[PDB]
Amino acid sequence: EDETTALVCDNGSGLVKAGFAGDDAPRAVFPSIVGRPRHQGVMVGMGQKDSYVGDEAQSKRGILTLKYPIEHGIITNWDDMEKIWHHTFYNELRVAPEEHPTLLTEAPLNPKANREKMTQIMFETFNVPAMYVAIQAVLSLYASGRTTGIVLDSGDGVTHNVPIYEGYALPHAIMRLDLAGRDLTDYLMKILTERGYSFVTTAEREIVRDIKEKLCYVALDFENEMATAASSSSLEKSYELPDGQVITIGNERFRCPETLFQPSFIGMESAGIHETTYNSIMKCDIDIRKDLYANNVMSGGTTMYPGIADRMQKEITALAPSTMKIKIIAPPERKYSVWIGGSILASLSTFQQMWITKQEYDEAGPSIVHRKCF
Amino acid sequence: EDETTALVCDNGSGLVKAGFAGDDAPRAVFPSIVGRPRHQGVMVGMGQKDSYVGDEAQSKRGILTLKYPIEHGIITNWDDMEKIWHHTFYNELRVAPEEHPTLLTEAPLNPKANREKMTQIMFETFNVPAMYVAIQAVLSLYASGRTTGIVLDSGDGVTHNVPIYEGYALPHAIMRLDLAGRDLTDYLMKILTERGYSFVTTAEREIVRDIKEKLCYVALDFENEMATAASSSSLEKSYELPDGQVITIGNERFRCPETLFQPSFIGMESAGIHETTYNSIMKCDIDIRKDLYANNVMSGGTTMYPGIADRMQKEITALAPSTMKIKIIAPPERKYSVWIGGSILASLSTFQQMWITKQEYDEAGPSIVHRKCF
Amino acid sequence: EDETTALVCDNGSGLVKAGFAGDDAPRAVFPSIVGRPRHQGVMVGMGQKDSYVGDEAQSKRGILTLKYPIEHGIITNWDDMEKIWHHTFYNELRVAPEEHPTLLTEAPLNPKANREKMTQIMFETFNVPAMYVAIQAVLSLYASGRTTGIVLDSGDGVTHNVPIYEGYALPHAIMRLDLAGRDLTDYLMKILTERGYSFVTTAEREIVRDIKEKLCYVALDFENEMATAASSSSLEKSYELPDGQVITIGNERFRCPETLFQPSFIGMESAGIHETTYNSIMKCDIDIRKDLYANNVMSGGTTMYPGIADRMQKEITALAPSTMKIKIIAPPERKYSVWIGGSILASLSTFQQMWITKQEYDEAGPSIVHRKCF
Amino acid sequence: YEEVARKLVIIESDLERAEERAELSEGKCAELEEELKTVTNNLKSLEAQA
Amino acid sequence: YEEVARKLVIIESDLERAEERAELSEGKCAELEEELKTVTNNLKSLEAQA
Repeated sequence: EDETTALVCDNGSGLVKAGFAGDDAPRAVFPSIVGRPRHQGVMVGMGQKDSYVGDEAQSKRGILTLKYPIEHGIITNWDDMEKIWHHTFYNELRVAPEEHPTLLTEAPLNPKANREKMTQIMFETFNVPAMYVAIQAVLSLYASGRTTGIVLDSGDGVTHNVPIYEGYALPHAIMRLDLAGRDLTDYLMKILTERGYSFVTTAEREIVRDIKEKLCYVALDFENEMATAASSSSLEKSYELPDGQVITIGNERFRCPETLFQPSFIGMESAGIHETTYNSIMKCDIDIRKDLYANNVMSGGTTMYPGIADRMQKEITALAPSTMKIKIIAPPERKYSVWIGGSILASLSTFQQMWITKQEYDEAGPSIVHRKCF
Repeated sequence: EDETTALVCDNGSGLVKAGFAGDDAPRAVFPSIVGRPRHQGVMVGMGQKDSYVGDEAQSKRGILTLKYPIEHGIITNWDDMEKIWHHTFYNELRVAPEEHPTLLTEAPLNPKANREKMTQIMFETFNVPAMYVAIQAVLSLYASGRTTGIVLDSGDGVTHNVPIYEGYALPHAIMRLDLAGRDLTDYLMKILTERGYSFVTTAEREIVRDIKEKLCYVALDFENEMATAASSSSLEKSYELPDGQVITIGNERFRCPETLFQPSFIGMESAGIHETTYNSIMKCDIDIRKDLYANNVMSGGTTMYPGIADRMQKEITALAPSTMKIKIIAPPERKYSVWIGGSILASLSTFQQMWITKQEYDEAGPSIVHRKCF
Repeated sequence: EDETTALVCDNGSGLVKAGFAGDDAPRAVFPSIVGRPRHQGVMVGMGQKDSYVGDEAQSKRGILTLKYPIEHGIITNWDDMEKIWHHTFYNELRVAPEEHPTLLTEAPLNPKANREKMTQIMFETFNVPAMYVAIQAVLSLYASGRTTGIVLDSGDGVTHNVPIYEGYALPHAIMRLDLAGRDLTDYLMKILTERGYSFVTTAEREIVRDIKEKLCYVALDFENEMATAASSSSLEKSYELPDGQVITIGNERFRCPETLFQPSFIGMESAGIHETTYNSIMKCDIDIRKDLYANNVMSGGTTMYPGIADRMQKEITALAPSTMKIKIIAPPERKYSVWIGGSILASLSTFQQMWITKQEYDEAGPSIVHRKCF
Repeated sequence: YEEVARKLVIIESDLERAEERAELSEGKCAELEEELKTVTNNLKSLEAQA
Repeated sequence: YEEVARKLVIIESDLERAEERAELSEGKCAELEEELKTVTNNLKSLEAQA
């Protein structure tokens, strides 16, 4: 065949998004979890199966202890990551990686060891002709079809911010902020406890993740919505657990995403996500700032909450000069924007010479990641 | 009189500890149990007495079904709690609550409804000039006379962990772990059954509570003590039941408190108490951790077992940097540390303005608990 | 008493250096930080103390958010500066400012508002008979005992460069370069992240400041030292955190001060410190340049790194005519050179008529700073 | 334990000072090596000049 | 006692090494003082010659 296709995988924490390069959507999207039978089984003709990977672990949740292998964009456990990639290629996509070049995404300001060990596994585990590791935020920018913007990337791993102008990139102005979907989940199960609902274990920690994926929203003013929580009517929502227990969540619902704009609630000094965007834009040159204000791109899974775009717009407009208009461009489909940006990149004809070849790795070693790529 | 004295009550589950503020020890300590005549009585000139409260229920145990009204720091049944407080004030202390301000203890990360309903009863059941609800762990810290420490609070209700630095407090670093004295009792009566002793009812459930209050100890290494259980000599102890039956308990004795350090035995994923202390200290700022490692305070009734302090020291020292020295300060008298911390607090002159007044409640309602106090 | 003594304070950003004029060393040197309790405290009989100032804030770091009140030689917050000076006079020196004339240092090319507001506070906050505001670089030149030189002043605030010849001064040839100790700290915590160590908050931002104050050094050739970082032996150093965590820093160590000579690493176009010195010397008259090349004086806290003097010598000698010899005079004790220059100035008998009197301010207002003094 | 651990601390305090002397002397060794190379590079420039 | 006695031997050996490094870095610094004075005197000879 011509061009050989190519393979693209996004592994921020929480979800593997994977598929062929040259398509508009990934074939396989599943949770990045390795769930191990904690309870010793007593039957004959079970499994045994040392561990379960992917949405198999979601189905068989109650037995398992679940371990996310990626925390804060950092792989904690390498064998668990290899198992997840083994699951992507053989269980879903049914590809031999020898037949495809593979793009990986990776997060900004990330330890060198993750990029270098990630390449070491791609060559010396799944034999592969070529690969690339690319920055998450630039891929979302490509997916949005814009040449310029400040990309606010927040996954389940960590939050990142990369300003770009006309292509280029500003290394000093790149900001990484330790907040995530996962930290909002840990805050959320903590704020359910005051209501009497106690979720203590990894299995129902993913149940509050599912709650937060739909019920939670961001206030267009926090204090105003917290004041109208005195007359509870629309702010309460009934939620059904898989147990058949019913949960009723009021003001507790919208103050969980409020943590992004008030990290004093989590107990971290690190500024809210709108001030981090100001911190990135202020580090940029005076000239370009006009379009960075007007071309803010949201990406990732934890920018999905209803009303985030409006809240960021009101806060950035309030802080900034009202001399210029602050447009925020946050697409629906923004969850998959990194994977789509990886699809478009590996489909680019020129990019087919910028691959890290297997040959170039075999001569010059794993350290060449940083030398060739950003 | 000057200052009016004040009243202090600790109600974690299991025991009411109550007395005057301004004294070193509580006057009244008794089990928090409401025991009801399950068997219909046939005589004339009995009682009748719908239910028995306190150590009266301990004396007349066999007739009664006993109900703990507090489970996991949560009051299950409010009338039963009101009856227990009615018993404290009138049966033991012989006070009119109208003549005294009353301090209540309460557990961290506890439902709002317990604090708000607890205040509602204190004002609208026992008419009282003022009251306060306070966190259990901070009171034990005051009792230990230290300004800084990580307080490991474990009662019969639930286990809690509050790091403190120079006063202050860290809300994100507060941890609550669902283990208790009561869960160790339920584990213990389960591990006696393999020996042939079967305790099936509430009355002898408090007999295994009494066994565990003296016979049980914590291993300085679990596997080593379980290995030397092959040659049974000192590890067996004869215990006398009130029936006149004799119980002989070997390795079963020390593996009951081992559950605190191995909740896989109870079947919960939730980490052992030393890893929960690491989880709290890791959530704290880098700077303060040095003294939190060296100023761990144990409190509550289920830190009374012999050898807990040594086991926690060996495990926390093994996990932590050996760069710094891990002192654990676990006083004898640690059982009553919360009540002593409440005695010292209500004796403080400045604290006499921070009371929730009856007047302030009558104007602003029961919801003001969280607004004024932590 | 005769002469009344006098008081001298250096406030570049980062450190107050203060003491009596007429002494060789300042009595009090402490960090210019106002640290506020961010976490609400829950005890009784704490503080309260709205904020902590000086090395008190260094001791109680983890609770506090720390705010430097001076950025880039500019006071951001005036009340915070007044609090710092209140701390110098009453907490350390124990002086009534009414009894002493006070010298302040201040940075070149600095906003008029800082000098004029600084005088306004000195007269109308701490009542004082007289004061002076003086340029930082000239004071270091006096301290070095030389009449001629080009003073490279770099504090934690900003970098400045003042050529002087036989006294005099050249206003057009004065250069100010926005680099500092603080910008090297922000670069340094950014370059630690690639190694996996993530320092996200103000408290451990001062921990990387302490690292950089000893571990960091300047390469006598950057590329040569970066090449020998392949065989890591002496370039790694173990560092102990106050947490008890160990940090191991290799090539990352010497490329942090390299930013002074390569501001392309920070992302600023503004030339390296040796080209800024050339830019100052080139703006000077042809005749004097011979001794300015041979009488370069380094001052301030961020000229303390080992090997800066040698690197500046090699680069300035490489760029300049090798027709003349480029001596750089960089004393040890160069950190305190501005304060020593202020000590010598206020001890000068003639200088005792050039003070801005309280009377002259009361008649002619705060604007007279620029009219009388440089 | 205190006699031997205190010897460990004394020997370690002498070690820290001997190591500090190794660092101060290595400081001087490096400074003298830099001066040696500066003077030797000047010597070579001056051999070429002479 | 055995942990601090074997580490006393490690710390005595690291004192002997810290001292050896004091002596080696001092010895090498002194060799460099001689090399430096030799190249400084050769530089002064070549500079005087030049």
